[PDB]
Amino acid sequence: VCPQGKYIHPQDNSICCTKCHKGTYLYNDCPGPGQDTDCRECESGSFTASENHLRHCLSCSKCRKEMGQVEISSCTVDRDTVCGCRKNQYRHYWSENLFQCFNCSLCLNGTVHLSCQEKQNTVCTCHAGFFLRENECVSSS
Amino acid sequence: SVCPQGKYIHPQDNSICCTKCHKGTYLYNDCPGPGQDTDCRECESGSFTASENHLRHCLSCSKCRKEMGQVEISSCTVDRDTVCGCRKNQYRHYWSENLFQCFNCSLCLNGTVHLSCQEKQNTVCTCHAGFFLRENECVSS
Amino acid sequence: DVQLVESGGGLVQPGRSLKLSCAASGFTFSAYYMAWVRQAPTKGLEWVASINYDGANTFYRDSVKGRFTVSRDNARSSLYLQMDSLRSEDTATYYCTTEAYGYNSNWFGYWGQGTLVTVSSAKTTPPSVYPNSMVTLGCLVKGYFPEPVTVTWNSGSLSSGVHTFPAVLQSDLYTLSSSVTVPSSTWPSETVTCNVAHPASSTKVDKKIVPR
Amino acid sequence: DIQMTQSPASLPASPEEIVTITCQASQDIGNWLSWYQQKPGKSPQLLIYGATSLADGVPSRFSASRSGTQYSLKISRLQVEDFGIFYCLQGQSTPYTFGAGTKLELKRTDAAPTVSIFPPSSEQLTSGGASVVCFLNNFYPKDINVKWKIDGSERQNGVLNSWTDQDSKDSTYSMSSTLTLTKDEYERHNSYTCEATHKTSTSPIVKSFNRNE
Amino acid sequence: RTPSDKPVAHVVANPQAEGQLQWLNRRANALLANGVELRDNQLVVPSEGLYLIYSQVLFKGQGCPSTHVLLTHTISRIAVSYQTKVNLLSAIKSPCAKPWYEPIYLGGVFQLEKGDRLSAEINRPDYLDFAESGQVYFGIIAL
Amino acid sequence: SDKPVAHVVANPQAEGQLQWLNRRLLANGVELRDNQLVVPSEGLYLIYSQVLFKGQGCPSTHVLLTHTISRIAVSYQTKVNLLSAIKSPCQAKPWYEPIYLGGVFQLEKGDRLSAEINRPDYLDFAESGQVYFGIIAL
Amino acid sequence: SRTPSDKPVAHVVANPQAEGQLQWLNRRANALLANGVELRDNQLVVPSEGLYLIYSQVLFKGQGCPSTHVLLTHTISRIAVSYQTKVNLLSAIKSPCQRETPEGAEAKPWYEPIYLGGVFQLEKGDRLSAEINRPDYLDFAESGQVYFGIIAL
Ligand SMILES: O=C1CCCN1c1cccc(OCc2nc3ccc(-c4ccc(=O)[nH]c4)cc3n2Cc2ccccc2OC(F)F)c1
Ligand SMILES: *[C@@H]1O[C@H](CO)[C@@H](O)[C@H](O)[C@H]1NC(C)=O
Repeated sequence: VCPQGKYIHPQDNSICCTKCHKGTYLYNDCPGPGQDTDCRECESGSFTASENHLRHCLSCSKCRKEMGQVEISSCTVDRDTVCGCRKNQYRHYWSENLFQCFNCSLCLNGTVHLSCQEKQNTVCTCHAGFFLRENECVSSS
Repeated sequence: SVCPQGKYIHPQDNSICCTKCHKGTYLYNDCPGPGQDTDCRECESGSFTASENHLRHCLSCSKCRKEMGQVEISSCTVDRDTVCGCRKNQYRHYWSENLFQCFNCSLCLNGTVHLSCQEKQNTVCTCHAGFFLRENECVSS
Repeated sequence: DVQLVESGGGLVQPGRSLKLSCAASGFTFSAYYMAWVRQAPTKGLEWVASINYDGANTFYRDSVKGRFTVSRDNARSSLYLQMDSLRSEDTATYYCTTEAYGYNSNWFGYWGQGTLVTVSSAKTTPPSVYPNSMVTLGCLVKGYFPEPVTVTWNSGSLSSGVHTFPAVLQSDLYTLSSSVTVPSSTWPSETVTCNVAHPASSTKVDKKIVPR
Repeated sequence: DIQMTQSPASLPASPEEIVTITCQASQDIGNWLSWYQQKPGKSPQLLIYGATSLADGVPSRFSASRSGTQYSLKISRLQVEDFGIFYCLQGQSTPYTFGAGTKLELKRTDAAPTVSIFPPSSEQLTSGGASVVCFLNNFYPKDINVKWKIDGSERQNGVLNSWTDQDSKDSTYSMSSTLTLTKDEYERHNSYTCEATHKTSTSPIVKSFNRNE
Repeated sequence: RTPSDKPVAHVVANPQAEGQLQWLNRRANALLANGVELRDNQLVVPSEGLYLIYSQVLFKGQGCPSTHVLLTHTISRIAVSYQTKVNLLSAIKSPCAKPWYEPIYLGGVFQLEKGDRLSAEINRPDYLDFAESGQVYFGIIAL
Repeated sequence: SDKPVAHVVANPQAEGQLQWLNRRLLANGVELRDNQLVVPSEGLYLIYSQVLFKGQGCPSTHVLLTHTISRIAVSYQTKVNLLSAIKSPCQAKPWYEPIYLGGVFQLEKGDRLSAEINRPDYLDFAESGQVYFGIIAL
Repeated sequence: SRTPSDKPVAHVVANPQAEGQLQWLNRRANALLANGVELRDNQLVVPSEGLYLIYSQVLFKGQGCPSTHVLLTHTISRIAVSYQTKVNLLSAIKSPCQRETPEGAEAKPWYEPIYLGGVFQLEKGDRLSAEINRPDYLDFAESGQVYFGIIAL
């Protein structure tokens, strides 16, 4: 019924109100077919990261200090907290949104095949006289 | 009874009886006429019905508990659920009415076998005086 | 290791106010409900007040519904109790305990040493000591305030056969009695003496028992 | 309010015995019950939490069970360090309520008291007052009754008697009855007796003093 | 004897689909009624109101492994009001020769609009217990 | 509200088993017969339960706890699982393990619903706030 | 349409930014107060007497295991309108560390959820509370991990 960027009014099926912008929440629906929609900025510690007609804001997610994470970008009213890892580290994802920060492998007793990436560990090839076991160069003695 | 043996009572008509469905089938629609066949259809892959029924759905096939050391005796067919059991020289310890675990049959080494190992019962062992059976196995003190 | 310490107990007049302190050490003070538990002399244990972790919730006994006020300073690891409009009933020894919580249960785990609080309008008064194979003699002690009173016999020369009785109270005044059991072959050849002492009034008396 | 009926009030026993203390709850309090021991002159210690669980660092000879509103504490093999007063505590509702208490006492053979009666002091009679003192020392059990007799008539006004806790060497109790009267009422009468009934003797021990002699 | 019109749903897991948690409703004692649908392994709300939302999973394993194992169970919402996956109920469990069992039941009451999509998900389907019926389910109840 | 509803708790007197007791709501048709709930009329129902297991130290043998709500239907005269769970509490200190069950089910008149466990000797039957079994017609 | 429900329900979630404490919120997305229930002084206020399902969850997180064995608790109670009477309903305790984390090995992270709920008889004007002992171990990282709610029967 209502086009993109507009939602259907709850109490009356006819009216199409303009959706609130990111960073704001729905304080009141629009009164008429072509009138403005009362939208107010999300309060402290909350956010909305997309166009919405949501009467409350989402709670700012936090960085898992136990996963060795660090805050890339803080929480703004229009964007949730973005967390990541440090330098010379990569991400191992235990779930869709759960990841841990491990130090990048240095390929001791070996050479760096593929450099360390954001979500993949360093690829190692071992020197002469070393076998490769789970990306580590163990001896044969 | 309101309906004869092998039949059930129609949901709409309180004076018309329909024939129950057979093992391996479910009820698609109740019988139309007082002497006409009921629309029963075979259960689909992964389901079963192991009794006379006017159920409108088929039960999910069971699986064997690989954490219980179980193995599949018979597969699941439309009229019989999965049947699971233990290997040879093993017995069942039922933790619950339906939850059992497989254990290797006791060998009674350095001991007397009072009864052989059974399907749901372990070997009955008594040890020579001085040697004791901590885990139903004879060992010296 | 773990230790709670009470401070600030003392003799107070009726209608007065007083502040008790509980010093906590050896555990996470912010991770326990805290509670005060008093017991009167020669009496049983009586719950007084409790307070939650952040101190937002307070629970008092009906006897002290509007008079007491429990407070909590987590940063200082200290528990306080403001005893206003004191009554004679509030005379008791006060403890501060940890109120822990397990699975559908609670208990008082760690107990403090305890502080003593007394409520009596009477003023300080020193005592008045008044004086078969075995011969049992004894000297009394009447009209003293406040406690304690240390009664000794023959300067500790005779320990066995001595029964220093617990004090009793009558009209805002204490009164105790002591007894000494010595063989008849010792007295009056010994002229045994009882040594009373009142360190609250700085008085001390030596009295030998002499027959009438 | 919830009331905790604790029984028995006092309990004599000996080491290596089996002893059971019980508490009865006014209402249902669930597992929100705890036991405590208080030795003389010290602070209370936690014995059992969650109605039936041994507290941290408690010797294993303690146990507890539960029925609907009845809660019992059991000491398997009694030891000397286990003598004192025990309390039961409920923690479901406000006000949190303690039990009346149970005194554990070292058993002993019976002992009759040594009664000592004393007329007032000379220095006392000068201060306008006079107090008669009657001692009852080194007896067992702790239950005892004392009656004063001023010229045969039982006097029940002016008595201030205090008992003592059982001794450490012999485990015997002692009681001291004091009868203070005015000097004008102390010299009006002549004979004052001290009657003491006990489970040791069917005849109450009588000790008196007459102002005639 | 008038039938109820409350939009309810109760879907069970597919034991025949190892390596994933696929919700089925064409089974005995599984339910879709009065408007609720199952599209893209998600439950769709047919009318606005107050809903109970629930989901149970049963994790199992034979002994504790050497490498750490982390289990997750998350119920999510994608609303017409906010077309982004948002966590409603979430749980993270670290469970570590003998087998172990870890059930997770997650339930709550939520306000829902018409067109919302709900999903119950996990991170380790190699730990689900498909042995018997009634162990893994997912459903909503209208109030 | 004329909707049939039941909420039964454990029987503290009947120790050694999990016997449901309706008096200590069971109104508007739902009968308690042979420790089972009998559906009085067809329709949608919400079935819920919670049991609370507890112990005192972990013994030598392994411990497994099961809680299962089963259904015997007129359409299917065989005990069939609706809601089931398993716990392993032991891998000197007391342990406590609840188990929660709940879901919506279309039932028919005469169906019998049971709620059983496998270890009544570990059940904290007295905690009626966490040992219950109930249904509500929607 | 369909008749709305008059059943007193509530669902409040933890405030992630208010560290050092467990503070419940309702003015966030997917939090709820409906048909009488209110959130006053960090407590749920019961509007009508009757049987209520109380449910809550607090997700505890850590890294490694210290020498001092840590005990995590979670407790729900009520406070009656008259005489401010406190009644304890639910409580749980978990020791997430069986032994100290050995040095040299990576101090792995652990996650211990505590579920706490049940059915209880509540009175009008009751103030329900949900308190933990050590907020140092809370998990505010994502939404839906710490919640508190009631549903009338
Ligand atoms: O505390 C926590 C954290 C995680 C789990 N948990 C918890 C705690 C206690 C019980 C429980 O589940 C058992 C349970 N006891 C009930 C007692 C009463 C009712 C009920 C609900 C509506 C009604 O109209 N009448 C009765 C439901 C109950 N349930 C199942 C259940 C729980 C939560 C949300 C929904 C739900 O039902 C489902 F939608 F079908 C779970
Ligand atoms: C790898 O080489 C290092 C020298 O950098 C040596 O110290 C070490 O012993 C070698 N690896 C093993 C497994 O011994």
